Amino acid sequence: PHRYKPGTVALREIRRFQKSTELLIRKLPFQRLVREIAQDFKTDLRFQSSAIGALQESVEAYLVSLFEDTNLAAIHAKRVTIQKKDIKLARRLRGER
Amino acid sequence: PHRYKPGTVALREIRRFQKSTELLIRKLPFQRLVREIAQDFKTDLRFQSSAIGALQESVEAYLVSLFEDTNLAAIHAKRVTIQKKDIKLARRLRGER
Amino acid sequence: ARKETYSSYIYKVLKQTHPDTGISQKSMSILNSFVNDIFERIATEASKLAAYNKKSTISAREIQTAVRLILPGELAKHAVSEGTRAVTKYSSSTQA
Amino acid sequence: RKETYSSYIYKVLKQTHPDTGISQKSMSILNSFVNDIFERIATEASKLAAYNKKSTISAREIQTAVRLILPGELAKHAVSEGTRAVTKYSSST
Amino acid sequence: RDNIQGITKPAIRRLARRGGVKRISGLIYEEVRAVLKSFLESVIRDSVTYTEHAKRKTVTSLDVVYALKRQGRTLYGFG
Amino acid sequence: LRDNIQGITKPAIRRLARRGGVKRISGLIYEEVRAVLKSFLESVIRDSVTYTEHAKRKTVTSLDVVYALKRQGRTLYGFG
Amino acid sequence: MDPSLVLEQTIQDVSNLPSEFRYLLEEIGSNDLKLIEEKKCQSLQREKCVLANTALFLIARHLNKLEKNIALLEE
Amino acid sequence: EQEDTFDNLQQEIYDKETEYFSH
Amino acid sequence: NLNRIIMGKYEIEPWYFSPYPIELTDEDFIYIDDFTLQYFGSKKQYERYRKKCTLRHPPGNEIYRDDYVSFFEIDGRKQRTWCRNLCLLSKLFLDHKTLYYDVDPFLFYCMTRRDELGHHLVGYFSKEKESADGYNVACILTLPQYQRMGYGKLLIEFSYELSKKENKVGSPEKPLSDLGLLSYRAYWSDTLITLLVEHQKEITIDEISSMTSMTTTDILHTAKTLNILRYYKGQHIIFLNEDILDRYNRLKAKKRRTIDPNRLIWKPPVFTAS
Amino acid sequence: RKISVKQHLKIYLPNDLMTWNEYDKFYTGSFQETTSYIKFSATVEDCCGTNYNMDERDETFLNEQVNKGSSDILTEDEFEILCSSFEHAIHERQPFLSMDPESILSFEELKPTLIKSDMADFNLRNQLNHEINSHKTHFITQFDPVSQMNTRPLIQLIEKFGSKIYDYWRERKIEVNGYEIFPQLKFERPGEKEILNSQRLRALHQELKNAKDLALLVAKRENVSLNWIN
Amino acid sequence: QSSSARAGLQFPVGRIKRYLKRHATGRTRVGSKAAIYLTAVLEYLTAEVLELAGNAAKDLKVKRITPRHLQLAIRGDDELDSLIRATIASGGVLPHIN
Amino acid sequence: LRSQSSSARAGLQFPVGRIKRYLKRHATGRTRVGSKAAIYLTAVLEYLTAEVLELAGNAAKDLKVKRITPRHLQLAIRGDDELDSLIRATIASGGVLPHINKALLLKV
DNA sequence: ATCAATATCCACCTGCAGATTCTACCAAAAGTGTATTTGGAAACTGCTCCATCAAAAGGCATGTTCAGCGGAATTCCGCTGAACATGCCTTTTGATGGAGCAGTTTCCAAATACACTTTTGGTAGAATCTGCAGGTGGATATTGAT
DNA sequence: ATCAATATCCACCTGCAGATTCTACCAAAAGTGTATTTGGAAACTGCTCCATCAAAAGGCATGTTCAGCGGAATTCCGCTGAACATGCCTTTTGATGGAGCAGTTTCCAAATACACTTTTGGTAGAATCTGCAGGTGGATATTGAT
Repeated sequence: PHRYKPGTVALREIRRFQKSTELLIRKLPFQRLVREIAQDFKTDLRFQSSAIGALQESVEAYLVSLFEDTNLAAIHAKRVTIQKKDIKLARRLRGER
Repeated sequence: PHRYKPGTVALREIRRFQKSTELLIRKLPFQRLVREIAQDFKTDLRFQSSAIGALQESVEAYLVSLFEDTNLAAIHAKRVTIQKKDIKLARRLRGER
Repeated sequence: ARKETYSSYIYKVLKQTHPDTGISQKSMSILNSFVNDIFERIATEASKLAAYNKKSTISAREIQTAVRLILPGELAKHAVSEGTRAVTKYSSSTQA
Repeated sequence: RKETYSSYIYKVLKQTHPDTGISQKSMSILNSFVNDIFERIATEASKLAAYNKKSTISAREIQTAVRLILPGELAKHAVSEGTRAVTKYSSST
Repeated sequence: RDNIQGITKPAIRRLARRGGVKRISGLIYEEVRAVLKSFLESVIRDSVTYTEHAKRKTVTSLDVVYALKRQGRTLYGFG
Repeated sequence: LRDNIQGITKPAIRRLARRGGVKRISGLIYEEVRAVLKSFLESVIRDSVTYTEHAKRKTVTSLDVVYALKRQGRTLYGFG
Repeated sequence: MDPSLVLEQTIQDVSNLPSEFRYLLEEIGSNDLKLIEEKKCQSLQREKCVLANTALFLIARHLNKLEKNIALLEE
Repeated sequence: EQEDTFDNLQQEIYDKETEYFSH
Repeated sequence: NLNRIIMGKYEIEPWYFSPYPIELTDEDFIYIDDFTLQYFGSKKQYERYRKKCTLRHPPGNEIYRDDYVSFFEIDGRKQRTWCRNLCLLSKLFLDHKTLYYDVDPFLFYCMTRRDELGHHLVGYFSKEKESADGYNVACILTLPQYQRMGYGKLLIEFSYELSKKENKVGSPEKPLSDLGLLSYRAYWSDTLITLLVEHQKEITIDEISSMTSMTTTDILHTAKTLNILRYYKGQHIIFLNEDILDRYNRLKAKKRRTIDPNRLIWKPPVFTAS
Repeated sequence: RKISVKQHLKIYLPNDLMTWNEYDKFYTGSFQETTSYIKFSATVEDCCGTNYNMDERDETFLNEQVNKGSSDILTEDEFEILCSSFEHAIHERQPFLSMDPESILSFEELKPTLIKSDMADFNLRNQLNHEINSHKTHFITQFDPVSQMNTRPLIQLIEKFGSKIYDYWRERKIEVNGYEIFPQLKFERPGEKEILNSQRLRALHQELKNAKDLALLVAKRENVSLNWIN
Repeated sequence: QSSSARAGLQFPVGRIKRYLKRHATGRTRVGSKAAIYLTAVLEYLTAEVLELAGNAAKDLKVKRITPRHLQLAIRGDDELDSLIRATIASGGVLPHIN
Repeated sequence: LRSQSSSARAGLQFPVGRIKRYLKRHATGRTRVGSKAAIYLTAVLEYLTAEVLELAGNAAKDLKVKRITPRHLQLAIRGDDELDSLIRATIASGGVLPHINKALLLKV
C-alpha cells in the first residue's frame, strides 16, 4: 500500500522503450486489418513477415515523431495536451493532403 | 487626418497582394549577394542574366515556400505573429538535409 | 539460393580496422541495398546529365562532382582522394 | 531549331473548345508543364524498367504503369481509352 | 473485422510515451489508425498489383518498400 | 571584387506574408530566413555549377537551374 | 581634381575636430576651479596659453590647401 | 585696471547654444 | 648583424644581416630614440634631438589604458611617412613581412606603457586595414629592448575583444612567429576551459564565436590542441580531465593579468578611398 | 578520419576510463596623464619640424672658434635651425638638382628667392597674430620646442651674419653626390637590403567655420587671464 | 497513314519511343506497346485544361494566361499533391482563412 | 609481386566484373569510360568503412566482441557527416535517435 | 532529512543460435589477348549574351511616431488522464494442412537493323485583327466616431 | 441607429505587342516489307510456405481517487499597423563591349564487344565452440513519510 509520486515509472518506460527496439504487436489482427481492407479489391491475397513488421514500425516512427512534434507544439503554445489538428497540419506539412 | 483600423485595412492589403502575383525583389542586391557567395569558392562564376531571371523567380520560389508554411504555422499556434520555433518545427518537419 | 554475399569484404576490413570484430547480417543487406540505391540514383542522374550535355560517355569526373555534392564534403574529399590514389596506382601497365 | 508539342495541344484544343486564346507565358508554361509531365511518366517508367525483373519489355507493363501511378477515376478511364485506341489502331489493319 | 482497437492506449501507451507526450487527446485512435491504414492499403495495393501481375498474391517487401520509397522511408535489409 | 556583406537585406515581410493570409509579424527572423534561403540555394547552386563545369561552362543556365530544381525535387515550369 | 575627390580629403579630419571638440574644451574648464579662490602660482602661466594655442593653431594648417579647393572647383 | 573685454563677451554661448548645434 | 642597435636601454645584435646599411654602408655606432623611435646611426644629430624634444606621448591613438599600460591603434594614412617606418625595425629583426610597394593603407596595433621617464615604446604586432581573410594579427614581436615579462606573451590578447562589438571574426595569419605559439595556443588554452566550468548544457562552437569570436577552420584547430575530442559515449565529449583540474584551479588561485571588456571606447569605421 | 562539430555535449563527472650606460640624463622628467583618453592630431615631422641637425664635423670651426669675437652673441641654438630651413625653402624650384653637386645655386641669385620664400608655408602665425594679439608674449607651444622663446627671427642671422652659413653647407654634398647626412632610404625602389559639390558638402565652409568665429574667443577667456601677475 | 491516324487519335508515336530509347537499358521493345504508352500524356493532358473554362462563362478572359490557368485545376484536387512539386514562373496562391 | 594481376593494381577489395555488368544492367547510356570505370572502388568504400570505426566503443562498452545491428541509425542521424543522406535508411529494428525532453522533466 | 522501499549498475554465471568459418565443389564467371568502332577531347571561332557604364524619375525606405491588443504572466473550476489491484481475454510457442508460386519447358509474336521513299512537322516570318492590359467615367460597398 | 469620406464594380475607349495560321524552306524521323532473331506467352512440375489447432500465462479493461494541470479570461505593456516628410540604389535607357559559347571540324584513345581462361566466391551446410541474450544476487542510486 505504498507508492511514490505519480508519474515516475513512465520515465523508466521511456528509458527502456525508446532504448528498446523490440516490437509490440500481435501479427494477426494487424494483418487481419490489411486483409479485410484488401480482399475487397481482389480476394485471395497473402503477405510476408518483413512487411508487417517494418510497416508497423515505420508507421510507428511516423506517429511517434508526430507525438514528440506536437509535444513541442503544445509546449510551443505552453501546454502539454496536443490536438488532432496539430498532428494533422504537421503531417499535412510533411506531405499528405 | 482620417486613419483606417488596424487589421481590416490589413485585410484589404491581404486582398491587395493576394490580388498581386507579381515580381518581388529587385535585381541587384540579390544577384550580387549570391554572386559573391559563389565568388569565393570559385573566382567569378558567371550567371546567365536570363538565369538571373530564373534566379529571381527561384528566390520567388523559396520565399513562397517558406512563407506559405509560415502562414500555416502561425495559424496553428493560436498566435498573431510568427517566430523561431515555428520555423524550427517546420524545417525539421521539412527535412533540411 | 541464387545470390551474392557481401559481408565478407567489410568483414575482412572490419577486422583489419578493429582487430577481432564480427558482424550482424541484417545491416549487411541494409547497406548493400543502401549503397547500390544511392549509386544507381546518382547513375541515373549522371546519365541524364550525360544526355543533356549532348555528349555520350559518362565520366568519373561528373559523378565525382556528384559525390562531392550530395556526398558530404569531408568524406567527399576522401572520395576524390581515394579514387585518385586508386587511379594513380591504376597506371601500372609497367614493370615497377 | 526544336520540335513543338503545343500544336498537338492546339488541335486537341480544337477537339475541345477551339474558342480560347493564347498568352505566351501560358503557351510557354503549358509547354513546360507538358514537358515535365512527360519526363514524369519517363521517371515512373524508369522505376518499372528497373524492377520488372525482365530483359525485353512487355506491354502489360505499359497498361499497368498507367494503372499504377495515378488516382482513381481519371486513370481508370484513361486506361480504358488507351486500350480502346490501340485496339482500334489494331483494327486499322 | 472492426479490430481497430488492436492498436489502442496500451499500444499507443508504449508507442506514444515513446513520443514523450503524456496526455493524448484520448480519441486520437481513429485518425492515427486512419493515416496508418492510408499508408498501408495504398502501399500494399500497388504492391499487390505489381506482384499479381507478376502472378503472385503474396508480396515480398521490396516492391512495397519501393512504393513507400516514393514517399522515401525505405526499409532495406532483407534483399 | 566587393568582398563585403550586404546580406541583412530586407523586411520585405510586409507582403511576404500578405501573399499568404497571415497577419502581423514584427520578425527579427529576417537574418535566419535570409540564411536559410541562402544556404539552401548555395547547396543547390554548387549543384548547378558542378553541372556547368561538367559541361565546362562559365555560367549556369536557366536550363541548369532547372536541373537544380528538379533534382532537389520541385519541377519548374516556364523554362522548359 | 574633380568635385568628387575633394570630399574624400575633407571628411576624416572633419570628423576628428569633433573628437577635438570632445577632447579639448574640458581641461580649459578644469585647471581653473581652484584659482579664483586665489583671486605653481608664479611659473605655471607658461602652459595656460600653450594649450590655448593648440586651441588656436589647429585650424589654419588645413586651409592652406583647403580654401583653394573652392577656387579650382569653381573656375 | 583690467576687466573690460572680460565682462562684455559672455552672452555669445547661450546665443550660440540654440544657434547652430541645436538643430 | 651590422651597425648594432643602441635603442633605449638594452642593445641587440641586429637579426637580419644588413638592411641597416641599405645605403648606410660606412658607420659603426647607431643611436635610436623611443618616441617615433628613429633609426639614427650618426652621433651628433641625435643628442641634438634631445634639444628637439616636443613629445611626451607618441602618435598613437587611444582606445585603452589599464592601471599600467595603454593601447595603440594606428591609422597609418593620416601620418604618412613614419607610420610605414616602424616595420623597418622588424625588417632588421622580424623579416616576415613585405616592403615590395610603398604600400599605402596598411594597419597596426602598437603598444606602450606609462613610465615616469615618459611613454615607453614596447613593441607591436601586425594588422591589416581591410576585410579580407582574418586581417587582425600576423607577426608577433617583443622588441629587443625588453622581452621577458608577460607582455612578451600579451601581444595577442587584443584582437579578440575588439571583435565583440565588431561582432565578426578575427583570425591569425600565415607568417607565424615560432615562439608566439607559446602564446598562441597558450592564450587560447584557458579560453576553452572558461565556459567549461559552467555551461554543462549544449554548446555550439560558434556560440563561442558569440563568446570568443573564433572561426570554424580554426576553432576546431585549437580544439585538437588539447586533443579534447573523445567520442563513442553519446556525443563528442570534451572529457573533463584531471590534468586540467589544475588550471581552472590555477586560473583562479594563480590568477593572471587580463583585461576588462567595459573600459574601452571604439566604434566600427568606414573604408572609403583607393 | 573526421573532426568534431557544433551542438554537442560534454561529460564532466562520470565513470570514464649589461645595461647601456647613458639614458639617465637622457630621460628624466614627468608626463601628465589625465583621468581619460587622449586625442592627438599633430604630425611627428613637425614635432621634429626639420629632420636636420649637424654634427661636430663643421661646427668645430664655429661654436668654439667664432663665438670668441662675435659682435652679436653667437650661440648654437640660433645656428642649427637656420641652416636646416632653406633646403625646404627652395625645394619647390630645383627638382633637377639631382645629378650634380656642381649645380649648387649660389646666394647672389638666391637673393629674391630665399629672402621672401615661405617654408612649407612658414609664416602663417604672424598674420594669425594680429587678430590673436599675442604681440607681447612669444609664439610658443609644447608641440613647438622651447628653443623659440630663446631663438631670434630669420633676418638678423642673415643680415648680420649670413655670408658664412651656406659655406660649409656646400663642400660636403659632393662626397655623397648631394645626398643629406642621412640619405633618406632605399627609396629609389620599395626593395630589399643593400557632381558631389552641389548638394550637401557646402557646409564644409559652414560647419568648421561656425567655430572659427568662436576661435577668436577660444583664446580670449584665457587671453584675459594673463596680464595680472605683472 | 500517320501514326496519329493509324493509331487514330491525335498523337504520334516513335519519337517518344526514341525518348524511351534514350531511356533504355533493355535496349529494344515492341512497337505495339508504344501508342498506349503514347496515350499517357493525352489522357493526362486533358485532366487540367478546360477545367478552367467553367470560370470562362462569366469573365471573358478569352486568352489563357498562366495565373488564369492555375485557378481551379488547383481546385481539381485529386492530383494536386503531385504539383506542389510543380513550380512555375510566378504562379500564385489563394486564401484559406480561419 | 606477380605478373598475373587480379587487378592487383588496386590492392583491390571489391568484385570488379560484377560492377561492370551492374554497369551493363542499368546502362542508360552506352559508354562509361573504362579506365575511369575503375573508380567505382571509391564508390563503395567509404561510410561503411566509417561506421565500422564509428561502431567500436559501445560494443566493448557493452562487452561484446562481435557486432549487433541496433545502435546504428541512432548514431547516423547523430553522425553529422552522413545525416543529410541518412534519411532514407530505415532498418528492421535498428532503431531511432531516442531523446528525452529536458522540459519533460519538471524535477518534482 | 534521515531512514527504508524500489530501481539501476554490476558481478558472476546458464544453455544457446549460430555466427562463422570453414572445406568443397563448382559453376562460373572476371581477368587475358584482339577487333572495330567512336565519342572525347578539343579546337577554332564570330557573337550574343552578361557585367558594367551613366543619368533624371522614383516607389519604396529610412528612421520616427502614436497611442491599440495578443503575449506574458496569472489567475480557480473542473477534470481526462494516471497511479496501479482486481477481473478477463487473447493470446505464443508449440503440433498439421494445400492450391499457388519458384523454376523450368515448346512455340511466337513481335523488332533490329535496313532499305527503300517523303510529308510533315518542324523553323524565321510579318499581315490583320485583335486581345488584352490599360485609362475614363457614374453607381455601389465599407467602415470610425456620435 | 446614423453621418460621410475612401475604395471598388462594369460599360466604354485607346495603345501595344502580338497569335496564328499558315508561304518560303527543309529533313529527317517515319511506313511497310524481310530475316533473324529471343524472351516471354503460356503451360508443367516441385514442393512449398501462408494457412489451419492446444496448453498457460501474461497483458488490457475497468476501475476509485486525485491531481497536477490546465480552460478561458485579468491587467499591462509594449510595441507597433497604419502615417509620414523626405533619401535610394534602382530603373529604364541605349551603348560599350568582349569572351566562353556551341556547332563544325578533326584526329586517336580506347571502351566495348569478341572469344579464352586460371582461379575464386556462391552454396551445401556441418564442427564446434563460443561468446552471448539474458537468470540470479551485492553495492548502491532514487525517492517519499512527516
